[PDB]
Amino acid sequence: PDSWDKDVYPEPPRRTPAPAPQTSLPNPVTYLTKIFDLLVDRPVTLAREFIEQQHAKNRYYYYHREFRRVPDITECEEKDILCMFEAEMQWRRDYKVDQEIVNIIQERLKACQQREGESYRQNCAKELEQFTQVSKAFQDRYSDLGAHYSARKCLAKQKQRMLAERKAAKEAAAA
Amino acid sequence: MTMMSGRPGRVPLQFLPNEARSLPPPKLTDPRLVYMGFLGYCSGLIDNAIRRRPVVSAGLHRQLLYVTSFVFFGYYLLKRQDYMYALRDHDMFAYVKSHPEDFPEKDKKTYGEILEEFHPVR
Ligand SMILES: CCCCCCCCCCCCCCCCC[C@@H](O)O[C@H](CO[C@H](O)CCCCCCCCCCCCCCC)COP(=O)(O)OCC[N+](C)(C)C
Repeated sequence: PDSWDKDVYPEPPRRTPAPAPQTSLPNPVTYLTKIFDLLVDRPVTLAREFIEQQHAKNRYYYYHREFRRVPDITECEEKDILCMFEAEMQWRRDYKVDQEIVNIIQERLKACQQREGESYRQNCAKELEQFTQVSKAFQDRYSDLGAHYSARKCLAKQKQRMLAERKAAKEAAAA
Repeated sequence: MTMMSGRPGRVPLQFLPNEARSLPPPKLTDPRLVYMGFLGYCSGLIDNAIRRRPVVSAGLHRQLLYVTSFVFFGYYLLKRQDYMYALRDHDMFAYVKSHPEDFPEKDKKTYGEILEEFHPVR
């Protein structure tokens, strides 16, 4: 359905085999499906279409909110409380967005596992690989901040990691 | 030690120097003045209670005098307090101005250049 973007929530093209009966016995599932369509689905679609005609008579919109980009904690001076406040709010919003990115990737992984059946270990390699990278980046970014996290502590963690990387790169160059 | 007891040019028992007239007077609806009036009203209620009179309606002239006296004293008390804090601020700013080598203006680094230790929570 046009509700969601198919590029961010993909699925295979849904190959469905045609019915190829071999026996002459009646199929009870077909009779029950016809009964369900005639007794259940049709009144549901009628009620839904009535609801949609009532909705179309009144149309209004709600807008996704756009937020400007503000300077981050790195550009703030030591005791400039207002820039620190704006940088921290922007950092918190980015943290929430990253959580939801990981959520989207996890939903892809779960849907792949359910869809592929007994061949999930092989047919979900791409989803597992995407989740591994996203999980590694999220863990590098926010792991171990603890309660009372902030943009300053995240910056200190990143600086410590870059110092470790620089020392490790200097160690390798001496060989 | 007395910080301002002997400030130069201070009149011994004045309670309100002339320079204090340069400050905005407290508004008559000042929440501190309203609390002084509330204190006067409570004093009047307790006066009725101790004397064994109907607490809320015994003497309205006496209760009114309690409220009025508390508000009247509180107004001048607030004026003196505000003036004294203004004097403290004036002296502190003047002294910082006159001793630049004791309050040196420091160029401030940004958080991108400061190295804070990170302590993981785990
Ligand atoms: C429990 C609360 C305390 C109650 C106190 C009694 C209430 C009644 C107020 C007393 C009336 C007399 C004061 C005002 C009359 C004239 C004052 C003037 O003549 O004297 C001046 C002095 O003014 C007084 O000091 C101000 C009196 C104000 C007292 C209230 C302050 C209470 C502290 C805050 C608690 C909240 C109280 C609120 C009341 C409901 C001179 O100043 P100075 O000669 O140079 O200082 C002498 C002492 N030195 C030199 C050592 C510093």
